[PDB]
Formats: sequence, structure tokens, C-alpha cells
Amino acid sequence: LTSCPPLWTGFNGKCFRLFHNHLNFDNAENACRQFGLASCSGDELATGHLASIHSAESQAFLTELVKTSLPDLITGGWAPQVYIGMKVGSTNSDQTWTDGSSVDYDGWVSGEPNNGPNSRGAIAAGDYSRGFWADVYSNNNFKYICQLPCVHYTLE
Amino acid sequence: LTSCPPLWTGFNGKCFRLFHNHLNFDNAENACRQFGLASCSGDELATGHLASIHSAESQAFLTELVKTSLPDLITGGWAPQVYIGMKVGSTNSDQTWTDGSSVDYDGWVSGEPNNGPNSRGAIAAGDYSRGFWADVYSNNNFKYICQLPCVHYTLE
Amino acid sequence: LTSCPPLWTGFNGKCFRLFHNHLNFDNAENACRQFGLASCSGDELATGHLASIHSAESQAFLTELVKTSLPDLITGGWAPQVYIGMKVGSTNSDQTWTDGSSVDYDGWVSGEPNNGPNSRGAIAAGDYSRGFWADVYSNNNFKYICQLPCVHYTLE
Amino acid sequence: LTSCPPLWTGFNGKCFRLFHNHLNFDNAENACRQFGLASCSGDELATGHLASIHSAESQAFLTELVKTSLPDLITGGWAPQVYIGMKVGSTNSDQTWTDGSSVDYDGWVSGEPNNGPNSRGAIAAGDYSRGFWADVYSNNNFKYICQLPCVHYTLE
Ligand SMILES: OC[C@H]1O[C@H](OC[C@H]2O[C@H](O)[C@H](O)[C@@H](O)[C@@H]2O)[C@H](O)[C@@H](O)[C@H]1O
Ligand SMILES: OC[C@H]1O[C@H](OC[C@H]2O[C@H](O)[C@H](O)[C@@H](O)[C@@H]2O)[C@H](O)[C@@H](O)[C@H]1O
Ligand SMILES: OC[C@H]1O[C@H](OC[C@H]2O[C@H](O)[C@H](O)[C@@H](O)[C@@H]2O)[C@H](O)[C@@H](O)[C@H]1O
Ligand SMILES: OC[C@H]1O[C@H](OC[C@H]2O[C@H](O)[C@H](O)[C@@H](O)[C@@H]2O)[C@H](O)[C@@H](O)[C@H]1O
Ligand SMILES: [Ca+2]
Ligand SMILES: [Ca+2]
Ligand SMILES: [Ca+2]
Ligand SMILES: [Ca+2]
Repeated sequence: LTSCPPLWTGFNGKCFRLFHNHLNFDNAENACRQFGLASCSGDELATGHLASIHSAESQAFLTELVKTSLPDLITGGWAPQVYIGMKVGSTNSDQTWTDGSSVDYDGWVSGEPNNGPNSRGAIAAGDYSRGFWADVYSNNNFKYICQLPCVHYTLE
Repeated sequence: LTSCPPLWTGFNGKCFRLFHNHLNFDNAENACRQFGLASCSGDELATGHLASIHSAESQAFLTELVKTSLPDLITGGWAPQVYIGMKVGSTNSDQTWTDGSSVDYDGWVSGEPNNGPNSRGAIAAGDYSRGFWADVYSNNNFKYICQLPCVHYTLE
Repeated sequence: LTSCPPLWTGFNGKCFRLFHNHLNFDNAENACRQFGLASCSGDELATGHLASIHSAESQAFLTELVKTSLPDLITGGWAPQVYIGMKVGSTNSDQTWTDGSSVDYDGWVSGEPNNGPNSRGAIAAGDYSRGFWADVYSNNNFKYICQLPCVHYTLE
Repeated sequence: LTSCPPLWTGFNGKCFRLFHNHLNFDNAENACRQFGLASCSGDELATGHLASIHSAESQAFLTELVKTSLPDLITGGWAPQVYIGMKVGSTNSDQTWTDGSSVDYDGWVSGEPNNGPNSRGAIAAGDYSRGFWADVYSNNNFKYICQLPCVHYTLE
């Protein structure tokens, strides 16, 4: 069990939340950056971010979260698409996460990404893609998932 | 912080979840009883339950949970109505919770309950009632909120 | 990461505490039974217990907890010996835990148990045994480790 | 309930630990600074510290932690004294904590501080002082209490 604030839901030491208002990629990432981590004495230490995903288990959890929350929107295509923190740059091999973590799990639907350069990843929860990732235009207005600053203690 | 399993959300030492399929009151309560608490050695110790509410703060939290999860269904009326564990019996003063806890908070919209005997409580999230409670027929098919067995350590 | 009450320390979903006063096996188990688990509505659901151990990792954690708490008592022999919930009955193969969990990890020092029938398990933290288990007389007065009722949520 | 790493014990959203080796004030703080907080992607965000205390309840908890851990050392005087992060500067009114939090709770034994300038705080657990603070030389070798970086999420 992970501990998270009210309205947020934990998996594997991370806290997530899906937001229902539609934002483009930059505004969405900005929205997530309004959530933070701070020392008890006042200093802001880190910021939130669109979600990153590092295992098939994280991916299945996020997929279920989208499907359970948006049950009447599930189509037979790709929709609903929901923003995560993935950025495809000048070539398909340039992949990064907004939280700056490493790209060590390939969750793309086969064929994807194919809308480069400078496209954005989204969870595509329609029956065609089953939650695995599509790349889209940053200017699309979509729902999105935030993560809280991911952190652990170090002992040494 | 409260620690809850994935998909569940904690407030004040309790873990809740909103389910989106429509069930009548008895089937809903049944669905919540599929979730339990167990010793690590295997004995089942308690069962889940439609949510109970013991303070204005619990009530505001559950309201926000319904409004954020179901933003497109919010009407100017009572709808969406969502089941909680409240039972009105033979008279209005016979009020009980399915988890067996005490009725020490009155969250009723004024004029409610008015559909007795043997009516059922629901959160009425439309703009008319703001999440405060209506009473209804047990045979209505609604979405519902489950709580996991509420539990604390005793230390002496 | 595990949440425990003050003075108690968590590992892997369980909460443990070492007590410094010396008690025979029965009184010690009794002492741990003063700690409990309870519904928020009043019913007592389970009781504490001398620690059980189900993996090499639980074992190393308990060993470290003893060594770091009693640093001046560590001898080059078996001492200090500290009670856990292990019971050897009429034969060496009759091994049980007081919390009723399964004996699925062999933490015995080679040669142990050898003081049957009806002997008791103890962590032997002297340099000879490195925290691995000796069996002793139930009438020995030792320090001991309690665990709080171990519990998880069930989802199905 | 607070979640802490193994061997550490939580109170009120903070994790603490008592160490049994004697160090002077600077070496003690240094030892606590070996424990940190870090982003999952690698950046070190904060460091540990000698404990700070901000309420009568924090103070009773730390007192109980010292008394339960060191039961044979309790004298009828001040001993055992145990370092916390309190610094008294050039005057008695110059009081600071090493974690940089605010001095908003007075836990001094009456008469203290009286060994300034540049003295240091310690919990004095003997029967004379009951855990409340004495000020001492920085060059005394004592046991000490560390706190892990105290942090919370900001919902802004
Ligand atoms: O992000 C989803 C998706 O967007 C583009 O969609 C192709 C699909 O949409 C069409 O309108 C048509 O109705 C579908 O049959 C077709 O599969 C894009 O080409 C995909 O790469 C993907 O990004
Ligand atoms: O369950 C909701 C609600 O049902 C009944 O509604 C009275 C209300 O609905 C009318 O159709 C009208 O449009 C509304 O203005 C009026 O408030 C029942 O009377 C309530 O107790 C409550 O159960
Ligand atoms: O409980 C510890 C231990 O007690 C018995 O001790 C055997 C050991 O102690 C002897 O005095 C000798 O000095 C040691 O070298 C020897 O190992 C018992 O035999 C063990 O099974 C165990 O219970
Ligand atoms: O650090 C503890 C304490 O040290 C000084 O002790 C005064 C106390 O010790 C005396 O030897 C005498 O035995 C006690 O009765 C007396 O209380 C100092 O004066 C204190 O401020 C404090 O630092
Ligand atoms: Ca695409
Ligand atoms: Ca009604
Ligand atoms: Ca033996
Ligand atoms: Ca002094």
C-alpha cells in the first residue's frame, strides 16, 4: 500500500490522478506542475508532472484507471485518448518524459509513434489499442493524468 | 496520509471507491461485501459496505469525489444520485448504516427522508441538493460508493 | 514502506517492537496479546503475538533490530536470546507459530531444535549463531519481539 | 499513522531513530546527514538532521523513545542526555534548529539554557528533568536522535 492525499490513488510508491477537463499538452503539464513537494520548513523541493510509466504493471494500472473512470466514453477505436508525459522529438528514437525519468519501457501500439517530429504520447483506451500508446499533436485538447513528485529515502 | 490499495482513495483513515455500473441497493451492498480484510494467516476478519459518513468533512470529501468523477452527468436537479449505506426503516427516526456504525451526522437535504418506510439513502450531486442526501426506492439502479473495512489498532 | 504506530517499526507490511523486560514464553505471548486490531465502531477483530518470520529478509531485519537495540549485550556465544512465536511440540516436525501462520521458512541454527518436546524458539544474536534460531525452555526469562495483527485488504 | 523505513519509528508524519554510539554535536549532525531524500530519477533533494521538536506531544514521544530504549541508564539526575538539533548562539534568545525549522516550542528545563554562548540542546531523561532539555558543551560525546527529511505534498 502506497499513501496518497485524498482524491489521488497510489500504485507502487507513486500517486496518480486523472483530470477531466481538456487541455493541450503544455497546459496539461503546467496543470500538473501546480502540485508539489515541500520541506516542512517551507522550501519547495519538487514539482508534479504528467505521468511516466516504467513497467507493464504501471501500464495495466493506468489503463484500468482510465477504463473505470470513463466507462461511457470507451469506443471501438482509439478514443478516449488521455495525455501522459511522453515527448517524441526530431526522430522516433528521441523519447523523453517530462519528470526526466528514463524511457525503459516501450508501451506504444505497434506502428506508433508515426506523427513526428515533436508529437506527444497519450494512453489510447478504445478497444482498438486497449490503453497502449498513440502519438498525437500537442495541440489536441485531452484529459490527462498527473503524478505527484516521486521520491524515496536513501540510507547510507 | 491514508494508505489504500490501487484505484481506491483514502480520507481520514478510510478507503473509498466509486463504481460506475448501476445496481439496486441490495446488489450494491453485495458488491461492496466482495471486498474484505484478512489475517495474513488466512482468516477473513471483516467485509466491505456501502459508505457511511460521520462528519461534514467526510461528506464534503464524498461530494467532491462524485462531482470530479462524473462531471458531465451533473444536472440542475438531484441527479446523479449515488448509493451510500443509509437505511430508513418503519419510521424516519429508524436510521441505520450497513457497516453498523452510528448515525451521529445528519446529512439529509431538508424535507428528507420522505419516501419511507424502507427507503434508502443516496448522495444527490445535482445543483439542487449539492451532494446532500435524498432517500429513494431500494429498487432504483444507481452507481454507488464502497468503503473497505474501517479498522484501527488498540494499544494498552 | 509500512505505516506503524509510534515506537513500532515496520517491515514488509508488518509492525514490530522489541520489549526489554524479561518474561517466560507464556507471559511474553500474553504481553503481545494486549495489542490489538479493532473496527472503528468498537468490535475487537484480532490480537497481537510474538513475531513470526516467513523469509530470509524478515529474518535479517529482525536480527538487525536486535543487534542495533542491544549492542552492549552481544556476546561471542548465543546471547542475547530473544523470544519469537515458534513452538516445537511432541516431535521436531511439529512446528507452529502463535499467530497461526505457516512455517514455510527454516531459520534454525544447524542442530536446532534439540531440546524437545515442548520447547520454544528464540533469536540467538550472539556471534556464534548470528541471530538464527535456538530452541529453549519455556521457563527462561527473556526479552521478546511482538508483532501487531498482520492484515491485508482483499479485492475480488 | 506514519510510514517509515525499517528500524525507524514515526510520529506525526516524521521518522526518527536513536543511535547508541557517542558522538560530539558536530559529528552527530554529520551522521544524521548521511540519510537523505531523493527523486526516483536520481537527484538528491534533502538531508537528514538531529531531531527538532515542535509540540508537547513530539516531546513526550521522544522522551518515551529514550526511556523505553535505555531503561537501565535512567538515573535520578539528568543522565542519560541525548543530542537533538538545538543550537544556542551568542545570547539565550538566539535559538536555532539544524534542519532550519522554527523554534515555536520551549522545552527547556527551567534555568536552561545557562552554559552559553554556543552550547547545544539535549534531552535529559533522568528523573530530575524528565526528558526536558539541558544545554551542554558541543564537545560532549552523547547518543543522539536523527530525523529523516520532513516533507509534505502541496495541493496548490
Ligand atoms: O491518436 C489516435 C490515432 O490518430 C490517427 O488516427 C487514425 C485512425 O483515425 C481515423 O480517423 C480513422 O477513423 C481510424 O480508422 C484510424 O485508425 C493516427 O493515424 C494514428 O497514428 C493514431 O495516432
Ligand atoms: O430522489 C430524488 C428526489 O425525488 C423526489 O423529488 C422531488 C423533486 O423532483 C421533482 O420532479 C421536481 O422537479 C423537483 O423540483 C423536486 O425537488 C422526492 O420528492 C425527493 O424526496 C427526492 O427523493
Ligand atoms: O539456547 C542456546 C543453546 O543452549 C544450549 O547451549 C549449547 C552451547 O552452550 C554451551 O554452554 C557451550 O559453551 C556452547 O559452545 C554450546 O554451543 C543448547 O545445547 C543449544 O541447543 C541452544 O539451545
Ligand atoms: O547537563 C546537565 C546539567 O549540568 C549541570 O548540572 C547541574 C546538576 O548537576 C550537579 O552536579 C548536581 O548534582 C545536580 O543536583 C544539578 O542539578 C548544569 O548546572 C545544568 O544547567 C545542566 O546543564
Ligand atoms: Ca500517431
Ligand atoms: Ca426522497
Ligand atoms: Ca536447543
Ligand atoms: Ca546547562
